[PDB]
Amino acid sequence: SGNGAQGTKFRISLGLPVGAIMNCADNSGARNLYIIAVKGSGSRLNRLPAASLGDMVMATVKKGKPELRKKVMPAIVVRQAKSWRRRDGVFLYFEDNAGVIANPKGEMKGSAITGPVGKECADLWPRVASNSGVVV
Amino acid sequence: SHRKYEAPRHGHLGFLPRKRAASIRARVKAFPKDDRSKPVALTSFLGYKAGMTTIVRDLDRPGSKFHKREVVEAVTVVDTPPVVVVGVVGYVETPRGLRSLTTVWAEHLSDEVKRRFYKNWYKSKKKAFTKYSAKYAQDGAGIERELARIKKYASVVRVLVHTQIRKTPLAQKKAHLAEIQLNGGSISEKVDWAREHFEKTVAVDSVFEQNEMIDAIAVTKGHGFEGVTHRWGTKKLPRKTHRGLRKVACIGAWHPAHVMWSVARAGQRGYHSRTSINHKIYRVGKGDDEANGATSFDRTKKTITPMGGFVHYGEIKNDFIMVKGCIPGNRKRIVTLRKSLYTNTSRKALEEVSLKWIDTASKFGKGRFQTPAEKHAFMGTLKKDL
Amino acid sequence: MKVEIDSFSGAKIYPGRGTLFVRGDSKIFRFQNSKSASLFKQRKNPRRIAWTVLFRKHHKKGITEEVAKKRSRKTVKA
RNA sequence: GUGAACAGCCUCUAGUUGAUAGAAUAAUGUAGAUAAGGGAAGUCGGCAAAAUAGAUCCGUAACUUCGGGAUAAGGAUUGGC
RNA sequence: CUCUUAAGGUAGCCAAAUGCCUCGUCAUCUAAUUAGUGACGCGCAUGAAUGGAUUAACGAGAUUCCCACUGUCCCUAUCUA
RNA sequence: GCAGUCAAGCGUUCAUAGCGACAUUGCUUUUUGAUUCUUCGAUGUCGGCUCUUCCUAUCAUACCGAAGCAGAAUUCGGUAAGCGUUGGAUUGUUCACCCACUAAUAGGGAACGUGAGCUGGGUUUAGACCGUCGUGAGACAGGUUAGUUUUACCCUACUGAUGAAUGUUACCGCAAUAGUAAUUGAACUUAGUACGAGAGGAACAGUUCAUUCGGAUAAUUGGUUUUUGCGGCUGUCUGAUCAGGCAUUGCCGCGAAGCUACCAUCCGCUGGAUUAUGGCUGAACGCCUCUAAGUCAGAAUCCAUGCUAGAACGCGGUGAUUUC
Ligand SMILES: [Mg+2]
Ligand SMILES: [Mg+2]
Ligand SMILES: [Mg+2]
Ligand SMILES: [Mg+2]
Ligand SMILES: [Mg+2]
Ligand SMILES: [Mg+2]
Ligand SMILES: [Mg+2]
Ligand SMILES: [Mg+2]
Ligand SMILES: [Mg+2]
Ligand SMILES: [Mg+2]
Ligand SMILES: [Mg+2]
Ligand SMILES: [Mg+2]
Ligand SMILES: [Mg+2]
Ligand SMILES: [Mg+2]
Ligand SMILES: [Mg+2]
Ligand SMILES: [Mg+2]
Ligand SMILES: [Mg+2]
Ligand SMILES: [Mg+2]
Ligand SMILES: [Mg+2]
Ligand SMILES: [Mg+2]
Ligand SMILES: [Mg+2]
Ligand SMILES: [Mg+2]
Ligand SMILES: [Mg+2]
Ligand SMILES: [Mg+2]
Ligand SMILES: [Mg+2]
Ligand SMILES: [Mg+2]
Ligand SMILES: [Mg+2]
Repeated sequence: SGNGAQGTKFRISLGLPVGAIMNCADNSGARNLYIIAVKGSGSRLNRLPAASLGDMVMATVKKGKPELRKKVMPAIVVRQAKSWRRRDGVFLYFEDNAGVIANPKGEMKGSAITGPVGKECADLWPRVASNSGVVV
Repeated sequence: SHRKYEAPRHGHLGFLPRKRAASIRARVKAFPKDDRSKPVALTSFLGYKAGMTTIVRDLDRPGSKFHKREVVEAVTVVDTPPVVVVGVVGYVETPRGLRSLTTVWAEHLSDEVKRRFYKNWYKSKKKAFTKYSAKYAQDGAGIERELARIKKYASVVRVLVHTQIRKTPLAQKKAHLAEIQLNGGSISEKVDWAREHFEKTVAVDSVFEQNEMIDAIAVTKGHGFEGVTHRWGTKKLPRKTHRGLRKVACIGAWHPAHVMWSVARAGQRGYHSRTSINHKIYRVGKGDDEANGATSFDRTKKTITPMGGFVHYGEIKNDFIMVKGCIPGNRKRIVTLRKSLYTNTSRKALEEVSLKWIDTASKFGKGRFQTPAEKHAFMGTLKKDL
Repeated sequence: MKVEIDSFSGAKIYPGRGTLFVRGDSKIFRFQNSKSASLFKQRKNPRRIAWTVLFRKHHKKGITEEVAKKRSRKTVKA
C-alpha cells in the first residue's frame, strides 16, 4: 500500500516473510526477487515482516540481468501460493510465488505480465491491471 | 539495568484472578438503565448453546468494495425454549447498596424447577413449599400484604424465571433458575404484570427482535491445569535449554525480594466467566414451525438442525436464537442473553439483515448433501433400498 | 449463491466449502475436500478411482438416468 | 528364510517369562514422532534434526608427485505374472 | 656523504595462528560484513634445518561462501511410552 | 552527563525567533576516578536469550503557547511515563557502523535486575602454536585452538486447588476491598480547496480498511493419528486358501472425534471531575488585568459506567427442618 494504492485492502493471510525468493513475472529481464522488507509493516519483537498478495515490498534481484543486481527496488507481488479467504469463503492459492518490479509510485518497469494475477492486486494497482493477462 | 528491547505486556490484567468460576451459570452483573416510559418487559433471557453453522447474505454497506454482493459468515445458535415465571423479588437502596427485603413465590412449582432445591431427589418426601402453598386458599391475606409491601418500597424489581429443561434433548432433568430485571415504569404495574404471569411462560420473541444487538454471558470452556506458555502466550525458550523449555526464564529481579503479581505463572485455564458485547441477531426462530432453515430466497422445507443432528447436542425442536459470531462457553452450557446497555448506531448495528441461504450439512464429517431427499436424488438407489 | 462441481470427484460444492487451486497455466480447479485435493496432488487418474462420477460414467454403473429424446415423425400439420 | 553378508528382521532345537504393582492420562519432564507458506532471517557457529543412500546403465572438471581426485558433480530403471 | 657494529634481513612471505595504531588502504562476495578472499608494505616485533614458500592425497583439526534440506526461527500446535 | 544566572557577539536592522563566548551557580551516580567501611572457614565474576516493574532529563501519540509560523515542512517550550519504540549484515561484544520499514525506532534503575531460568562466544586452571623479552626455569588485558556449568522434597513469595468453626442444608442475591485496556496509521471525500503571484499546498466532520495487544470460539480451511477406522506393500511364521502373529506404533494413502492457528472466525462501552492553556465579571492600584472572592471551556490525565475475583471471622431474602 501507500502512494499508488487506489483503495484499501482487507487483511489476507501473510505467506511471504523476509528472505523469500519469488519468480519475476514481467518482461524486465529479472528472473527472481528476494524480499528484504514490506512497506507499511508494523513492529513487534522477533516478528519477521511478512508480505501477502497485493502488498508493496522493497526487494533486490539475486540472479538475472546484471544491470539490475546489487541494488534495492520496489516490487509488487501477484501470486502467493498460500491459501487465503475472500468474502466468498472460497480458499484459493496459486502453485508458486510471483512478483513484478516497479518504481516507488507504482509504475511497472516491464510491459507485460506472464501468468495469472490476483484480483485484489489488480483492484489495488490499476497499472498492473492494465498490463495483466488473466485476472482471477 | 534497563530492558534491552521493549515489548508489550503479555496478557490482560483486568481478568485476574484466573480461577474457576463459583457456579456453572455466569451471573449478570449489570442491567440496562431503566426508562420509566416503555411498557413492562424483561431485559434478558435464558438458553442453551447448540452449535454453529454458515450463512450467505447480501452485504449492505455503502462505500465498501463488497456493497450489494454475497458474503459468507459464521453464526451460532442457542436453543431457547420459553421460560416460566415463578415469583418476583424487590430491592431497596441502602447506604451500603441494594438490598432484597421480600420474596414471593407462585402457588404451584413444577418438578423440573423444584429439583433445584435437592442434592438427592430420588430419596425425598418431596416436601418443598408444602407449607407455602397453605399461604394460599385464603383470598389474599398472607400474600396481598407482601405485594403491598413491595409496592410501598423496593424501587427496583426483579422476577424469577426458570428454564423448561425437559423440552431440550439434554439429559439434565434439573432446570435452571435466574433473576431478570423488569424495565417498564411505575413499579406497582411491574409487580402487577408479574402477578398474572405467575406460573405462566414467556417466549423469547416477547423479549428479542430481528437485527437487535445483544450480549452473551456464560462461563467459558475449561481445560485443567495449563502451562505458562499456553496460558499466557509468552515466548518459547530456545531448544538447548537444560531443565525444560516450556517455562518463563526470569520470574523477577533480585529486588524486590518477591515474585510480582504481574509475572505469568502456570495454573488453571478456562472455566472463567466472560461477558461478550455487540452481537447481532440474524434470525429469531419459532419452534412449532417446519422450514426454519428456509429463506425467502431458498424456499425448501427444512428445519435448522443439520443432517444427523447437532454434534453432542441433538435437535432444535424448540425455539432458538441465531446470532452472528462466537459466544463464550461450549455446547450444552447455559448461556444468558442480555439486551444492549446503550444506543449503538455504528452504521452497522442498525443494518437490516435478510438471509439468502442456511447451511444444514452434516457437522459429523465432510457432509456433501443438504437433505436426505437430495442425497437420494443424487446417489440414486442403493443396495439398502428396495 | 452458486454451487459448483468438484473437478476430481464431481461432487457438488456449496458456498464456503472446499478449496480452489489455480495452476500455472491459469487453469482453475475446485475441490470439495482434502481427500480429493490430496488425490489430485498425487496426480491420480479419476477414471481409475472406483467411487467417482467420471469412473461410473466410464463403466455404466448406476446409469438409470435420462433415456432418450422423442422427435415426431409425421406431418407438421401447420 | 530374506538378504552380498557369523549386517538388520522372523522362525526350529535349547533356555527364560526375571526387573514392586493397581487406578487415572493435569503442568513441567526423559525417549520417540509429525507439521500449511517461507527456508538459517535464530544462534558466536547449520548445535540438533532433515535431505542423499543398495544394485544395473550413461557421464565425470580444476589440479597432480601421473599412482589419484572419483561412488566427483549430474541423470534413467527397480514389483508381479 | 657520514657515525657505528662481527655482520647490518639476502632469496622469499605477510594486518598470516606473528601488526599495538587497526574495523590498515584498494577490489570482490552482500541491500548492509570489525568476518572470508585477492592485492600494497620503513614489517611495534615476518624470514631460512629456531627451517622460508608452494604442494596431489589424507584430517571426528580451525574458518568463509553456494545448492538441496529441514520447527533453529516467523509461531507455535498435536500424538505415543 | 544534565540545567541555570550576566551579556561581548551571530542572526539583512534586532541580544534573548532561535543561538551564545569570556565568567559564574547548581544537580546525578547509568562512565571513569579517590578511599578501603562490610564479605577471602567463598554473596558464582562479562555478555546474549526470555520476563515483570519503576524513573523522566519526552522520540511518537493527546491538548496547548512562541517563531526570522503565507501554506507545506520545521524548531523552542508547557501539562503529560497511559500506550509503543523494530527486522537484519560485522564483532563475545557494552558501545559502534550501514541496509530497510515505521508515527518513532528516547535515555536509564532494579546486587553494572536476571546461571538451583538457559548458553558458555570472552574472561578465568592444567595441553598446544606464533611474536617480543630472558643464557635458563619462565612472563605478556599480545594473537589463535580444545577445554566436567551440581542439588529443591524445607520456610516464605506467587499461580492455581481443599477445608473445621458461626443450629443444619439448599437456592437466589448485595458489594467493602483489590485489579483493569485498548493503541496507532493509511486510502476515498472534504480538496487540488484554504493560503500563496508562482512553485507548491492543508485542517474539522463522514466512509472503508489496516498495525500492536487482549478475551473467546471451531460453521469453513490447514495441522496432528493409537479411532490402531479402512485399503495397499516387504520379510518371516501358522501345510495351502480364508483369517491372523511378529518387525519396541513395520512402512505408505486416506482418515472421523478432540485439540489447535492473525495459518481460521467473532468481539474489545459512555458520563463526570480536572492539568497546561484561552476566557467572563472585577478590585487591589477611581484606569487596566484570567485572580485576590466567584465562574466557563478544556488531554491518551483522574474517578465513575462496564469487565474479573468476592472478605473462607462483611451482609440480606426464601424452602425444609428427623420419634421409637
Ligand atoms: Mg531477537
Ligand atoms: Mg527503555
Ligand atoms: Mg488464543
Ligand atoms: Mg546443556
Ligand atoms: Mg466436525
Ligand atoms: Mg482435515
Ligand atoms: Mg541368496
Ligand atoms: Mg544372520
Ligand atoms: Mg527396578
Ligand atoms: Mg531400467
Ligand atoms: Mg622465528
Ligand atoms: Mg571495598
Ligand atoms: Mg574473599
Ligand atoms: Mg560463609
Ligand atoms: Mg545466592
Ligand atoms: Mg517534565
Ligand atoms: Mg540476529
Ligand atoms: Mg550503578
Ligand atoms: Mg536482568
Ligand atoms: Mg538466581
Ligand atoms: Mg591454558
Ligand atoms: Mg632467545
Ligand atoms: Mg592474563
Ligand atoms: Mg523446582
Ligand atoms: Mg474500585
Ligand atoms: Mg481434524
Ligand atoms: Mg475585563
